[PDB]
Parts: sequence; C-alpha cells; structure tokens
Amino acid sequence: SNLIEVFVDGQSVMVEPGTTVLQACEKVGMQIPRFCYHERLSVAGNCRMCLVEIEKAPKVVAACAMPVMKGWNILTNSEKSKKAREGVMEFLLANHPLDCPICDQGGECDLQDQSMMFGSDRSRFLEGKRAVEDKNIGPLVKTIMTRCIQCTRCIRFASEIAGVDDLGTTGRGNDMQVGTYIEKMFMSELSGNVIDICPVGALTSKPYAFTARPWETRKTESIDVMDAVGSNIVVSTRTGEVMRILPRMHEDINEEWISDKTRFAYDGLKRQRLTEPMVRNEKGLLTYTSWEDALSRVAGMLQNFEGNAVAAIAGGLVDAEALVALKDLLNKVDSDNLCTEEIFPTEGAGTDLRSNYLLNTTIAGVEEADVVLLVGTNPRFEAPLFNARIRKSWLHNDLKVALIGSPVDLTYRYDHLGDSPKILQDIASGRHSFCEVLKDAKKPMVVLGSSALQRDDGAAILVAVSNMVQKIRVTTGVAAEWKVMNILHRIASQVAALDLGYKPGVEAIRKNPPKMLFLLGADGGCITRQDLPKDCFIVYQGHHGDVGAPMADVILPGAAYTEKSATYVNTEGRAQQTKVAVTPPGLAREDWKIIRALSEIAGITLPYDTLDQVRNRLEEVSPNLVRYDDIEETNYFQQASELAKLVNQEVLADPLVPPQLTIKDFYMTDSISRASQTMAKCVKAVT
Amino acid sequence: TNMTLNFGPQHPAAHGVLRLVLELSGEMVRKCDPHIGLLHRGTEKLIEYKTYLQALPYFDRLDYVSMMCNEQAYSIAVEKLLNIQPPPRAQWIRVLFGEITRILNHIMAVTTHALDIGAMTPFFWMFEEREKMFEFYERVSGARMHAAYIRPGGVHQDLPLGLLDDIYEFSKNFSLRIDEVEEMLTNNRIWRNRTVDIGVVTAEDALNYGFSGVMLRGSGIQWDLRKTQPYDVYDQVEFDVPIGSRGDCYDRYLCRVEEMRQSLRIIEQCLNKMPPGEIKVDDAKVSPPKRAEMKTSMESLIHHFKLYTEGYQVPPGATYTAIEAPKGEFGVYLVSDGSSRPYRCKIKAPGFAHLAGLDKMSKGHMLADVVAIIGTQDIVFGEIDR
Amino acid sequence: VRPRSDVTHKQLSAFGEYVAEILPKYVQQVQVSCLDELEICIHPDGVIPTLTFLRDHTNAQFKSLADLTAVDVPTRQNRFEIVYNLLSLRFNSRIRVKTYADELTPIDSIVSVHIAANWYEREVWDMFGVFFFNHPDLRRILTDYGFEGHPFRKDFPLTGYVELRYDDEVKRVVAEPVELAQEFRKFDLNSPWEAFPA
Amino acid sequence: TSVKPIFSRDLNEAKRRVRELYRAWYREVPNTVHLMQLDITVKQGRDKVREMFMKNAHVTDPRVVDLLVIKGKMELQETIKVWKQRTHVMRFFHETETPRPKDFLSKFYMGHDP
Amino acid sequence: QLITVDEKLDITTLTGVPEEHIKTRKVRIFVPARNNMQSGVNNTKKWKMEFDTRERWENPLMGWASTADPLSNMVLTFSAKEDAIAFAEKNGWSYDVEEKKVPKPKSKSYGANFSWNK
Amino acid sequence: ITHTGQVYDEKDYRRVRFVDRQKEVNENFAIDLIAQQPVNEVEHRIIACDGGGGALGHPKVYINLDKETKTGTCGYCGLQFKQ
Ligand code: SF4
Ligand code: SF4
Ligand code: FES
Ligand SMILES: [Zn+2]
Repeated sequence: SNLIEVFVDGQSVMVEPGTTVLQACEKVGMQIPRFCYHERLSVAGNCRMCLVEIEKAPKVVAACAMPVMKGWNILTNSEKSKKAREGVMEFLLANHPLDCPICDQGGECDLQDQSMMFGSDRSRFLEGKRAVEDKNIGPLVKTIMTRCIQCTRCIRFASEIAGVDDLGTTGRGNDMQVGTYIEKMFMSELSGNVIDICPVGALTSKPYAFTARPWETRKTESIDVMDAVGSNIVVSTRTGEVMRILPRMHEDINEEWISDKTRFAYDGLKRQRLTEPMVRNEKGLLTYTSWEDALSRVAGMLQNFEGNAVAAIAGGLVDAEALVALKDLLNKVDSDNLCTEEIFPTEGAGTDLRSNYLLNTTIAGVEEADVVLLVGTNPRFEAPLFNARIRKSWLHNDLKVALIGSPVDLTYRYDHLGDSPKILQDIASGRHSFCEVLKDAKKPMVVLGSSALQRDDGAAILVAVSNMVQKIRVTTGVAAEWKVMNILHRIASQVAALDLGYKPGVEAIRKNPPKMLFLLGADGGCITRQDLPKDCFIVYQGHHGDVGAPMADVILPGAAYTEKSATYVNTEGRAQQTKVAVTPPGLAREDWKIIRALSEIAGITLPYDTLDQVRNRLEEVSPNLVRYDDIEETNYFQQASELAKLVNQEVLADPLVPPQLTIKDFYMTDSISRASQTMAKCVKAVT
Repeated sequence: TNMTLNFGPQHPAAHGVLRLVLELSGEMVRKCDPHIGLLHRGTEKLIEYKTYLQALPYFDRLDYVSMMCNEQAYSIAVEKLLNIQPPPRAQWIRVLFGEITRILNHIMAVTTHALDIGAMTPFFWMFEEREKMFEFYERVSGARMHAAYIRPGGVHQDLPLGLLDDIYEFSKNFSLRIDEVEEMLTNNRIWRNRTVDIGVVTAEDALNYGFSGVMLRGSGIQWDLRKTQPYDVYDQVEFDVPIGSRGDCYDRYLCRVEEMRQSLRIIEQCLNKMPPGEIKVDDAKVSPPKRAEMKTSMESLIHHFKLYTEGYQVPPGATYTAIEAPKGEFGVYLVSDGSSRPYRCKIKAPGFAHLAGLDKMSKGHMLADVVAIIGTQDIVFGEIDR
Repeated sequence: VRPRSDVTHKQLSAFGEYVAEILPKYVQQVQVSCLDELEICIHPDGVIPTLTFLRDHTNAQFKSLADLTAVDVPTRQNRFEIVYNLLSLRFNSRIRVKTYADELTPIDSIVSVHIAANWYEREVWDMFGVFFFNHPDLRRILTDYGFEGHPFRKDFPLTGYVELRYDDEVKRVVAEPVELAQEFRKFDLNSPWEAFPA
Repeated sequence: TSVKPIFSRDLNEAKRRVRELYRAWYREVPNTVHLMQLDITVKQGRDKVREMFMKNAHVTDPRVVDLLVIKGKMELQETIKVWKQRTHVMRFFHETETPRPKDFLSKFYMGHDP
Repeated sequence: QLITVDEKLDITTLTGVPEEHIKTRKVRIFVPARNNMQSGVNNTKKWKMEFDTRERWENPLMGWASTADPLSNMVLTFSAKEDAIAFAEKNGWSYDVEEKKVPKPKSKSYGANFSWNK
Repeated sequence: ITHTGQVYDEKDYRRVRFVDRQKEVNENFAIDLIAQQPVNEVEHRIIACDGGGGALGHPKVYINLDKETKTGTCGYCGLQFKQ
C-alpha cells in the first residue's frame, strides 16, 4: 500500500506517493545534479539544473519538484537530460566571475564539479559579464556576492531553519541581487550555516577567508563541547593547527547545522592557552617548571591534607575521563567533596535516577510533541540547535510553545504565560488558562532550563515543575514511553559529572573550606581565594588561563576537546567521543593522564594506565559513558515525584530570568569562547 | 665458495649499480647471480599516491636514457582507459620524438658497450650527436632529458617554430656519424672477437625467458610490436625491422646500428608528413585548457582548476599497453578505480627479463665476457629496479 | 574516441569461450574488456594447468610472459590478485590470466611453464608477500637485505618505518625509526560528485 | 576454519622445522661474528637468536609458523652468504637507537602520545 | 587435505610492523561524512578505517609540519563493515567501528509550503 | 623585517642562524607598492581587469565601480578603480 513503482532507468524502485523525481533517483542511487534544492530546505525550482526526462513525455521535468506518478520511468542519463544540463551550466557560468583562485570554496564548489562532470567543455559567452556590489552582512560571513547563482537557499534557511526572515531577493532580471535591502547585519545564531549552505562561494567565512584550501585539510570527526546539545562537527586540521570546524550530520542531535559559537571560537582555542606547568615562586609569580617539580608540589600537599581538606571544583569543558580520574584520586584520600559549578537541585533523588537531570524526550522527540512548556531558559542562546528543533516542529508540525520566563526573542510564536516561578503552581492548580491547552495535548513536554535551577529557589522550582508534570501526565493520560519532564543543560561537563556521581553545586565546599582545591578547568567564580582558607593552596587543571590561573599555586596545563579522545554526553544522555584532531600543545598533556600521574607521584596510583582502561573504569561507575550514540530509554519518574512531594520549598516571587537575555550575552561564555578574537569582534559589532 | 667475487656496485664496467655475485674458477664464470634493487626507489608505490598527470614525470625516470618513449607507454595507457586518442599532429610528434629517442638509446647502448670493451672514441664521437639531440628535447620541452612533453592526451606544447628544420639538418648528417662508428667497430678485427659467439641465445629460449626486444630479434624471431601491434601512427610510416641470425653479441649490435639507420628513415618521413592541427585533445575534461582560454572563459578556468588540483578521473578498468621502447617491450599495467589517482601501475621493464637471462647466457664464460653481455642487454637499472 | 575494431572484440571473445570449454575446471570468469582485451580468471589451483595449455596449444600459443603482478585489494578476502599477462607471437594477441591469493595461501610457481617468472615471482614475494611453491630460489629481490615488511601492500606506510643515516659514534650506517621533516601532505582529491556512467 | 596447509599439516610437524632453523642459526652465529668481524659476543648473538625465535613464540596456527621459518631460512641464507654486510646484521642489535622507557610516568614526562 | 584452525587469522607476525605501532595504534572504521560545503554524496559511500592521529611538531629550520608516526597518512578503503573489521583482527590493530548513519527520508512537496494555513 | 615581519627574536633559539650570514628580506615590499598605485578612473559602471596584457595577466574579472564610496579592487592586482 502507498507504494508506487517508478522506474529509474528501468530499475523499478518503489516509492511512497508524494516523493519527488529527484528523491526517486536517490533510492536507486543516482544523483540528479542539483542547486537550490537542500533536503531540509523547501523546494524552490530556481536553478532548474535538475531537469530530467520522464519517458514518453514532451518536456523534461523538474526533479526536485514533480511528485513522481505511477509507472513513469526516469531517464537520468538520456541524450536529452544532458542537453538540459549542458545548456543550463552554460548559463550559470556565463554571468559568473572567474575568480576560482580567489573563491575559497575552490574544491568545495558544487558548481565547478557539476560543470566538470555534467556541464560543457567550453564557453560561448563572448559577451560581457555583470558585477554586483559587495556589502556587509556581518563580521562572520564575507559576501563577495557577484558569485551568487540566485539559488535562494540562503533566503530559505534564513527564514525556515532560522527565523531571521531578513535576507531577501531585490529587483528582477539579471540584477536580482539576494542581499539585505538596507545594510542591517545578519545577526543571529545559526548564522554561519549560510556559508555551508551556499554552494557558490559568494558569501563565505571571513575568519577562515584565505588560510587554507580544502584538499589539504585533514578532517577528523569529533564532538561540540561549547554547548550541551553535543552537536556533531568535523574539525578540519592542516599541518597540525585547526583551520575550520564545520557541521557533520547527526539526524537526532545537529542535523547538518552548528552554532555560531562552536565554529568561530576555534580561534579562541589558539591563544591565552596554557602549555607549560608553571608553579608559584617565592617571589609570588607563576614560574614555568618541569612536570616532575610541579606535580610533586601538588602531590606533597595532597599527602599532607586529609579528606574534606581536599576538594575539586570542576566545571565547563572537562571530559568524563578526567572527571572519573579526579574522583578516584580524591577518594583515595577520602574526600568526596568533588563538585561542579552549575548547581542542579539535589535534595530529592538528584543524580540518583538519571531522569531528574536529562532531556529524556529526545532532541528528535521535540518533533513529535504537541505542547512545549519552556520554563525559565532562553533556548535560542542556551541550546541553539534545540531552539531550531522547536523551530522546525512549530513550522512543519504544529507545536504550541509556552514560555514561563522573561518575554524573550525565541524565533517563533510562543505564549508568554508570565515572568513568575509561582505561576507554575497556578497551572498545577488548573487555575491558569494553559492548563486546559495541555489537557488537550496528547503528547506534552515540560523543559526546565538549568539556569532557572541556578537561582536560590532552584530546588523549589524543580519540585514545583515535577508536581505539574505529575498531573499533566495524569490528566492527559499520556503513555509511559512519552516523557513529559526533561531539563536541558548549558555546560558540556554537567550530565557526565552528575552521571559519575559528582554532586552538583559548590555548596558543600562553601560550608567547610578545603585546605587544597584542584580546580579542574574551572574558570567560574564559585569560590575565590579570599573565600578559601588561609593556605588557599589550589592548583588549576585546564587549558586556557582565564580566572582560575592567576589565583593558582600550581598550573598543570591540560588539553581541549580538539586535542584528546575524551568522552562527553549531552542532555538526553547520549555519550559521544571527541577524536584527537591535533596533538596537545607545549608540554601540555591529556587531562586524564595528568591525574593518573599526580596519583603515581602521590602514591595512591589509579588502576587504569591506558585510555581503554579508563573507559573500562567509566563502565563500572556508569553505563552511558561506554556505549556511544545510544540514548538510555527507561527512566523512573514516578519515584522521583514521591521524593519531590517530600521536599518542601518556597519559590520566591523574583522572576526567573535566563542570563543570556540577548545575543551579545551568548557570544562569550566559556573559556575558549572568551579567548576568541572572532567572538570579541562579534561582541563589539553588537555593542 | 669458488672464490665468490662481487662484481661490485662501484665499477665502471657495471652500468649504474650491479652486484653480480659471481663464483669464478680462476677466469671462468661458473654461476652469475645478479643482485637487484640497488636502485629500487618505490616508483610503483609512489604513483598510487599521485594523480595521473603528476605521475607522468615518474615514467621519464623509469628508464631515462629512453626518456620519452617511456612517457608514450603511460600516455597510451591512460588514453585507452579514457577511450580518448591524441590529435593527428600529436601522434606524429610522439613518433618523431619517439624515434629520436630510439637513436639516443642506441647511441648510449652501442658507445657505452664499447667503453666497457675498451673502445673509448666512439662514445665521444656520438655523445656530441646526442648532445645535439638533447637540444631538440630542450627546445621542445624545456628540459634536456626528463622532458614531461608527452602527456596522457597528446604532447604538451606544439613544436617551436623552427625545430623541424633542425631535426632535418641533423638527420641529414647523422648517418655519416653512424657510418664512422662503423669504420671503427663493425669490422674491427677485434670487436668481432670479443663480441662474436658470446651470449648466443636460442630462439625458443629467448621467447621462454621473456626477452622481448632486440634480444629476440637478434635470434631471428621476427617481432616488432611497432609492426605487429601498431601504436600511434607508426602504422603510417614504412621501416624495416632489422632481424638477425646467428644471434650473438655482434649480431644484435649490428641490429641496434640498423635500427639507428631505420629510425632515420622514420624521422625523415615524420618531418615530410606531419599534419597541421592541434597537439592536445580538445576535451578540457582530459587536457588542460589553453591559458588564453582559462584567463577569459569561466568554463576553462573551472576545467583548469579541477584538472590541476584533482585530476582526469579515469573510468574504472585495467589495461596492459606495450610499446616498443628502445630496450624492448615497455608496458604499463595500469589498474584504475574511478579515482583521479591510479590504483596500481606495474611497469614491465624490458630489462627485468633480460638480466634474468644473464645466467643462461654467460655460462662457461670469462670475466670479460660478463662485461660484454651486460652491454648487449642495454640494462638501465632504473627500469629493472623501479 | 579510440579506434575500436569490433573484428577483434569478437575473435578474442570467441577464444575466451574456447578456453573456458577446454578447461571448464579452473576458469571461473572469462571477459573481453572494452579496451578490447581478454582476461580469463582461474582458480588458484589452475595456475599450472591454464598456463601450460596456453604455452603449448596449437590453436593458442602464448609463448612469452609479459608480466606477473599482484594488485592488492585489501577489502577482498583473498587480498592479492596475481595477474599474468601473456603474448602470442604467432596468432598475434595477448591474454591475461588472473588468480586470487591470500597472504598465507601460496600459489604454485610457473617457473616451469615460463622461466621468465623466476624473477617476477621473487618480485611479488618481496613486495606483496605471496609465496610461490616449487620456486627454485625465492628470495627478496628489490628490497634491502634486512628489510622487514612487504612494501607494495596497501597496508604498508609509504615512508616506511626505518630510514638510514651514518652515526660517528658507531662509525657505521644505522637504522632508526623514520622521523620525517615534512610529512607527506595527504591531499584528499576525490570529488563528492560522480559522473553518470555513460 | 577449514584452511589449506602450506608446509606442515599441524603445529607439531611445523615445530620440527623451527627446531631445525634454530639449530641452523645457533651453528651459524659464531661464523658470522667472525666473517663480518662484528664486535659482538657469540654468546650474546646466540641469545639474540633465541630472542627472535621466541618473539614469535605465541603463534598457534600451523600455516603462520611455516611461513615464519621460510622467511627465517631466507634470512639465514643471506647472513651465511655475506650478502648482508655488518650494517645489516648489527641492525638486529639496535645498537645506536636510544631505548624508550615503557613506564607510564616516563612516557608522560616525554611524549604527547604514548 | 585441509587442516583445521580455530585461531583468528592473526598474521601480525608476518606483516612486518614494529611492535610499538601494533599495540599502541587504534584504528577507527567509519564511513566518511560529507563536507557540508558540497552536496555530493559520492564520498560517503565506501567505509574507511583510519589509524589514530599522532604528534605533528613544527620543524625549527623551515616551520614545516613534521611527524614521527608512519601509519598516519594511511587510510585504507574497505567496501563493507564486515571486511574492514576482518583487516583489523588479522593485522592485530584495535578497532572501534562506527555505524553508518544515512540521512533519514524526508517528505517534501512544493505544494505544501504554499499553504497559507501553515 | 620581512613582509609578514618575520622576526626570529633576541631570545629565539633560531636567530642563531644568521650569525655570520645575512637574512633574506625585501625592499620595495609589495604591501605598499599598490598602495602607491594611482586609482584607475573609469567611465563605465563596470570595468575589466586583465591584469594587463591578456594572456600574460590574470583571469579577467569585471569589477563594479558603482559606488564612489568604494574604489573596486580587482582581487588579483589590488588596483583600486575610481569610478
Ligand atoms: S564559486 Fe568560487 S569556485 Fe565555484 S566556480 Fe564560482 S568561483 Fe570558481
Ligand atoms: S547566496 Fe549562496 S545561497 Fe544565497 S543565493 Fe546566492 S548562492 Fe544561493
Ligand atoms: S535542483 Fe531542480 S529545482 Fe533547484
Ligand atoms: Zn587585476
């Protein structure tokens, strides 16, 4: 049923009714040469470079457009469909400016290839060419738009994938130029994708203007650590320094798109970077010294100090492998004061059941939802490729989005229930209007952002939301595998840390001050040296000198996610593996080894000595860490609620506000981001 | 060990580098086990990592006495895989420089043979003629040797305006220069002795050990791949293969002097009948676009950029194409995936087979005989070692 | 367009069946390629028998061995693809007989059928590691005397693992693990767009 | 499974061949150290032979062992026949190269990738 | 007659690889993704197994990148996942296969976006 | 010193090289040479730029000197054209 049989050159493929002629060729395996057709962008038919010839038909048809009908054999390599490409390519090239040795989409051109495979050996355009006027679309995208083949994929993406709706066509004839009518910069996250989506090199990346050329770039597939969506990405490295980071497709997490932060902050990765292990000198300044000396500075203090006098404030981009090597070390001197900077409420079941702290409705479950209750977070600037998810599911499907936060730019039409944590109680009572809207929802989903939890009444906010999820679930009678409650994070090493049993919040360190603290990539201000005991002996374990370095008795440089085979996990627990794109710089070493080595100098040696062994260690403390690309299906929401019901807390009237109110808030957050000259240029452009 | 004595790598007598571990009862050779690979350099593996056009320079280096004739074999092979054939003028060129190259190889083989024998004046006489020929190469390609002129789709650039005339003056005279060598060696009362009846190879044995060259032709087997399986336009010319009888070092020599003579007959024709036309295929797909065109037409720049950066993208297949390089049958077995860079390129070297025969040729022979036989095989260690 | 002569394509095809019938036992596939060549593919056990028939048959005399080579398709279970290219001086033609050999499953040697193969078989062992039974003297030909590893295997690094320099302390040439001063830049060249097969 | 034999039908028969080669090398070590004027001790060399013959002690498959001696025998021929000049033989001893420590702490202190 | 061996073909002893690069080298079998730059999918067809990346220190005299790892530039191409896994087992290199992820079917129709309703 | 100001430094371990042997640097740096080039005034909205000499120049490109606000600069010659 619903399976027409169409022949692609007599191959009798069978396709659902409503599949385009181009799609029919794909399942046989043939590729229609195409421009202006992108899988996740609307069909436009602008280029008509895809003209094919259905058999027994007078004219050739537009592949991307004609819904294939019953028994129409497509002839993709006929004598006609080649004159329908040999003659289109004649036109695209005719008005094209031949500056291919300027166009940094040199080998990354879908227009030279198709010319070089399906087009014509020579040109007949003896007439003159046209020229358009380069304008400014911002500090990230260089629009040398005299290159544009008017394929309108930008105008689509800028409207359909991102809700900018700014880029547009202006004029008619051969001087239709697809640029902003007034010069207003294209400022939005998801902005850099235009580069990747314009097959022509008209608008390309300005930082990566002319640093390389694609054949040279060695491409290593790794994971996004800047944000907690854990978007898949490919790090393009030449002769050992990263040159670009561009998206690689993951259906569920980032489907071909990556954030503006995690593709222009590769520059931040190359400066202010720690490399040699400095130690505090008698004079009082950090002096570069060999590992042996720096490690025993730390080891000697560690042997002297007992449990609860040694603490670790990890946080930010540290991998799961270091996080278990730091816990195994501090327990071998019996302090379990290991903690993370982002406070996740842990008075009821927290960290114990693995659903209190996960977006368990999958990133791909936003597509099959019905009503989303965004509470206290700006997804646009905390998980940009999850904001897109709710963008697509509000457009192609029909999600009814509701926000209980600050009224904020969300790239879609949301319902602003209010800016008050207590109105969460209003819906639980059934008093507020939306209460029925959910009642009407067969598959609803609440999403509590981590930043709402970071306030003082965060424990109360989680409990209040869990009560509402409980009766939302009861009133809707939603099926068990549909999961209403989920919470999204904004720190890469938070789900992994909570997974390994790290207890969130520095509240424990606050009540009893540790003689020694091993900051593990922590650039947050959660504890300061004035706050620390008189000794204030703390040793920074990280990659960039930002806030923790200048207040550090020891500097043990580490690596970054471009420089180690570590593991990370995003918000719905999908563990993922970063691969080493570039060897770590200077004497700097992998985070897990520094801690295995410090343990050997200390004498409480950790068991693993190779990374497969540390992966085996992760397996004993937690399951997700070893199985990659695998979301954990079952969760135990019912017992979580019981403990939530026991917890009694007051939600203060102060409105819950996301810290990233507008996009300048977004550009600089983590260490690598802060160290970005490109991000800095972006910040001043906004200001 | 019957006084085993390495002929030694450093020996003026041993062209290039040849350790011939020989056990000699006094001055008689009992067994010759040639050692090879003193010049293995990886030419076959390196090519797999290079594109078709950037592997063309390797072929000139495989056997560089015969610089171009080797290039024609890869050319032909890559043209077959693409089912493209060079333009008419290019074909004649390749036969023009194909033959000039044969002379160059024979002047090398006959004169270097004599230097090891002990006659030194023929080498200086003909190296001056060689020199003059190199200059043709240079004024056509840019390099005296290692030109890279014959590319997979024709030659690279048309002949300079005036070369043909000079490849005439030279040809018009070279004969006398071959004649002189003759008055010095063909009938020397002494050349004959050291060469006659040394290294006789039967006809059946020559085919069996895969000799395939003058070495076969010298034994009386009639086989010139240029007449049996014509390549380029060697079909339109008329030449006589110099077959030999009583095959021995002297007879084959006479054959090499005779092909020097016959090549002048082929060169003459090529000068007399070379057509007006283009020297490279017009498919920008295979041949790079003319520089005026790539600097004024977009399709030509795109084709220039892709061709130089990525490559031909030969259709998947495999072919063994053999020409008649001056030494003998030079063949390239070029397996190719659809990629722009080859998958395998075994170079059949007329020379791997010939050396092997050294054992079956130099039996019960004196130390001096071994020196004469290495000469009558024109061993260039580049082709053998590849 | 090359000047194909169908006259050939047919005659060689006809011989391909001829051989296939004459030796049903070892011939697995016989095909005439478009270049117009012919390749009879034989089970490794048919190395001796198929060659001998071609060297000594009145209607197919294939006296000289042009070449013996071994492509290495790592994906293929039987890694190596020994290819023997043979020439008929009489009937004027060439046929290629190609077999498959894995790393530790040796092929028979044809030095008996053609002594030309004495050297090429040593060349295939040195570069690819296939072994040839009944070979008179199989030993490395092209590689260094102490070389470890078979070089033309697709799984062998181009630069290799050892390089040589003269050390004064020991006054003798000495291997050291390869340390290269500009690694081979591995340009990726394949284009993501195919060419519609004619 | 189901694999055609190369020289022996079983590890047992194969081991016979290894014994022979060991003997061969054992008897040869002294000669080489003298015909190549190598600056090594016969005893020392003979231990090296043992080293190599055991470096591959783990092999359980008969076919792999058979090739190993074929290769081993070939090496013998070369050495016995002076084809391999000292430089070639001494390489076995890895005399010039600086030994690398395998201790984790050692590697940590020196190389980015251990 | 054939003989029986249950031993996983391991031929690490014949390949001729230095001990360090057989026990410390992890190779990943993966199908290459597509540079988002181009929309062609002809480079996302065959599986490839690639050895782990190693040191690339700058050269003091000219600043060229320098590498001490021989198996770095080597990427072997295998048609199917099963065959690539076999190569790792007999050569003795450790392997961590990544499942191919192919684009999910997506429903598209020019008429659908013309819907003012939605 | 040089174009991109290469300055092996007073503390570098490479400046050792020039000892007793000079460094290769360039006078008439190009960075300033086109800046020294006069702005080619034109009448037409768009203009070509063969680089001068056709085949002996650069792939011809047409520059849009349409805004006096900006003198078009052929990406190949760095020549500014004044509408
Ligand atoms: S886009 Fe850039 S690269 Fe592709 S053709 Fe036009 S100029 Fe050459
Ligand atoms: S800019 Fe790139 S995408 Fe937007 S239209 Fe011109 S070409 Fe198509
Ligand atoms: S690809 Fe056919 S319409 Fe653009
Ligand atoms: Zn210019």
